[PDB]
Amino acid sequence: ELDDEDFRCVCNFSEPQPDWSEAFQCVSAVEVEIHAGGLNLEPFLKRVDADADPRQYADTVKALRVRRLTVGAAQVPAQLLVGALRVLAYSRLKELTLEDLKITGTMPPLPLEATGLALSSLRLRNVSWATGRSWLAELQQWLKPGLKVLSIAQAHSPAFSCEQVRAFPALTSLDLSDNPGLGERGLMAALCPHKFPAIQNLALRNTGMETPTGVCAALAAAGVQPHSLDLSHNSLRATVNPSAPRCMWSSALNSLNLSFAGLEQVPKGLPAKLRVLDLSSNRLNRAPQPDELPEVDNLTLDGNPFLVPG
Repeated sequence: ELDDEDFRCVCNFSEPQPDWSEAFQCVSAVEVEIHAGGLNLEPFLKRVDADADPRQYADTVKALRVRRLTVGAAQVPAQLLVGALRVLAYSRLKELTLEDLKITGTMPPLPLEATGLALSSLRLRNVSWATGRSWLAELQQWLKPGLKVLSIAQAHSPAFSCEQVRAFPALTSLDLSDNPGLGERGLMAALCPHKFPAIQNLALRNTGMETPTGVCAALAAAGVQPHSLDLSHNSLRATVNPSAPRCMWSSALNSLNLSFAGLEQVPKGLPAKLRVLDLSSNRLNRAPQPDELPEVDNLTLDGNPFLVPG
């Protein structure tokens, strides 16, 4: 129905003919989600097809403290989803989240200038599109340049056309977690070069990769200098497998996470400088030799087979 305790919403639906009208209960709330449970929004056409600024559907959102939006079950044609994006451009919204959708149709070109919105931390999970090879680039046309955080999880044909993608001036973080099929090569063809110029925190979790050395080379090969870096869910190994004449580790690279993995012994290509190094829940063997350890700063360790006896 619509349960909220003075700080959220849900609008958990499922019925064969959703009476969305109750939605207005959780208006002007900061956090808000709109479930739908395997819905087909293809007969739902109205209203948004005379969408922008009238004398009725425009100033109602001149200031509507809804900063965090989630829309996680429906199936939206692109002809309208963009509509929802456009109206909100007026409003005060920052984080947008699509989850388990399926965009159909084909996305329309934009008339005037940047009618888009100042999205802050746009996230994506299991969302499928139309012109699959190019969905971000097309979607960018309705986002304001100011973007801080990108999380992209799940897909079908992971790739995107990193060639008409524009700017990303300040994409601070970047999360490509939960894509068990990205890989070190898929990675280089993920973060387009001379694009994503400024990347601080950087999550690359369960993307099904192996050794760090490849990642060291791949980021240098690409064109990024990360700060934090998360790998907390891969099948990691330990070798000198080609190549590493001197793995050009990104100097100012900092906080590294290697928790929860098939980590056998500590690998190679570990820069001697960090800030924080997490590593719990591993399958390790005693020694902290310089042959198997860079100078830490502070290592949180709560799992591991060191805290084993019992």
